[PDB]
Amino acid sequence: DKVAVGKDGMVATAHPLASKIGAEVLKKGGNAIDAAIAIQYALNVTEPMMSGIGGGGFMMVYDGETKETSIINSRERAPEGAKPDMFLDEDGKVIPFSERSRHGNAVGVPGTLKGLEAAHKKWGTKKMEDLISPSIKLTEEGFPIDSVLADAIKDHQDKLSKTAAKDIFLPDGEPLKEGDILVQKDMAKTFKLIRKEGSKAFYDGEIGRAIADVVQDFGGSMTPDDLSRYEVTTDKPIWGEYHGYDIASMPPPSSGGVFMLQMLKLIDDFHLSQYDPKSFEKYHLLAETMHLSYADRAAYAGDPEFVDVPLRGLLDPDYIKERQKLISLDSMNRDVKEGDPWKYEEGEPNYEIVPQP
Amino acid sequence: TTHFTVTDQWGNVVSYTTTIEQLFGTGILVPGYGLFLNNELTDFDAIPGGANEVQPNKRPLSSMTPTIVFKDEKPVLTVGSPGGTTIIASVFQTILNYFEYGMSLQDAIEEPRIYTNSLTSYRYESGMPEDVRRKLNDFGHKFGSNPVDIGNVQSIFIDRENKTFMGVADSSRNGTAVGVNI
Ligand SMILES: [Mg+2]
Ligand SMILES: [Mg+2]
Repeated sequence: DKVAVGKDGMVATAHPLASKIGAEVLKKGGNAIDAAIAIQYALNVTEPMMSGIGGGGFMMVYDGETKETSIINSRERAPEGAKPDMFLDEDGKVIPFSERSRHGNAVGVPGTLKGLEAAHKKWGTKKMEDLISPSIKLTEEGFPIDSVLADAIKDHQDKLSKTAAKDIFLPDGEPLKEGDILVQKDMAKTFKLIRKEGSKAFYDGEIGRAIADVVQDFGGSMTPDDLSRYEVTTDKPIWGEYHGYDIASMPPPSSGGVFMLQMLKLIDDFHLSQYDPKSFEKYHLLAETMHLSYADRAAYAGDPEFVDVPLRGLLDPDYIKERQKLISLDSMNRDVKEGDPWKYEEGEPNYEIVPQP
Repeated sequence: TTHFTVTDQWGNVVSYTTTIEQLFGTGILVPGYGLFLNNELTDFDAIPGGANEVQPNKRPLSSMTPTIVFKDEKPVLTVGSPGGTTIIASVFQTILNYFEYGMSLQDAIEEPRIYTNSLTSYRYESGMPEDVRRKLNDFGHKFGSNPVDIGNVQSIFIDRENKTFMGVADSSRNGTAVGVNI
């Protein structure tokens, strides 16, 4: 079901088979983090196009107990061979998104597994053979695919055709339909191996090495060294107050937290609920607000270990007021540049403002 | 990108957004390992020299926005979604619908969203009234001739007053919520 209520736990995920197994974990006294971990493996198997140990994530947790809030930042990092202009052709022209998207240069060092280990140990109280085993069963014995997965495989035939994926998602020349059983024998192999020798199968094993092979086979610059080097990081949230609540969101290297809060800050003074939810008014003030925030994101957002994001400036009460000038009901602003949040935080950009397509 | 969430009987709260970027990432599957591989570095800027240029050992800028909302030091709500750069806008709107409109949590989720990052990128969810879309485009917007689903909020609300958790899974995909007792 899409709505439901419980006393002692709640799990809500993108896939019915992923919900399911987390719930099982909570019913057997496992905590939320244990269950979250289990779910991520399950989603990896059941919703393989979306999330994965060949990717990155941001895991926000409220503690117990200690009442602190933190993020396991398992976002991928670029290998040391990557270059600022790796996404240009020889003419200085940006390589088609369709092309960049399939190339080895696109691949960041996957961090999800390291993030799971970080989380478990911090707040883990189970396993670490239990929470991947039910995923091993789904990969080994298979499961029927949902519409969303069915469609993904249909909609991306051509990308998948060119890789080792075609053998198993494109059985002959067609893609599995809703209800077909998806078996991932090889993925199960890897998952069993994850449980046995721990993570370092991946950052120091066959797996790590095997990835280094393929990234290079597809043009990329990833070495086993890069994989061995990778480590997640812990972030403290970016906070905001809104409408008398207190909001914890993602800071850089995500653009999400700042600009969602800024979006709220901008729109708050407009007392939106005066207007009908499906009215011109709402839509117009939302649209105008998004334009401002997204412009700021395109000019100021990046991994803070490398750049300076004016978090203080982007949310300054007087900055917000300045920008809110540009949002009226009596016309649409056509002058949609970034603001100058630097006028309100101490510093200077250590970078320029570069248009993208 | 997918977002899920968990809450236990000992107070812990998990908001987790997580991805391989593009569907199936690069498409690449580690050979004889079955593991799909992310294209995440294409979150980095193409033309170099800005805040979000490509750099070795740097992380490309994300839009992910797992969030927990707190009333009075205690977490009351959890929000997050996928949807590429539209994520920011989905969570923003979900929070508005829920806290500024006082809509039920599911209602806030389901309530059609817009997204627009520039004067040349507009999207809207089915439900936007036609008269309204038309009158917006007269005014200078470019909501195109047909709708698309935007995002996928999963979320748990933490009900002190009734001592429960209420979990909701966005209709955009076949996700699901379930609670545990005893
Ligand atoms: Mg209000
Ligand atoms: Mg919806």
